[PDB]
Amino acid sequence: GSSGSSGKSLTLVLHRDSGSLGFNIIGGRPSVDNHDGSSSEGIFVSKIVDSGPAAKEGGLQIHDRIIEVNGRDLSRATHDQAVEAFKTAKEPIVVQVLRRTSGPSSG
Repeated sequence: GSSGSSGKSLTLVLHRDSGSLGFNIIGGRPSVDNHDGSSSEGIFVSKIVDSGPAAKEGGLQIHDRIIEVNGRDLSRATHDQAVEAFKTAKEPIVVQVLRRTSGPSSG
């Protein structure tokens, strides 16, 4: 068989309190430099509104890489897309993040 590789994937349901998922994302730079070094973009959480439905029931976690949102892949998407995704996203919004092992270091 073949299923998995590293890290773990969790699901989180996000909602919209009012044009505010209740958090912020980072990544996606408007620079398409020739392929050589750092390439591809990523969507991560740098902020999270407590009072927001993202921190409330959302389940999100500051410094978390979004894998999918409402079924929309944003792993290689940009803030623009991510934003739009979460914007055009409907509740409940099924989001997935990639979190390392449950217990990092220290057996």
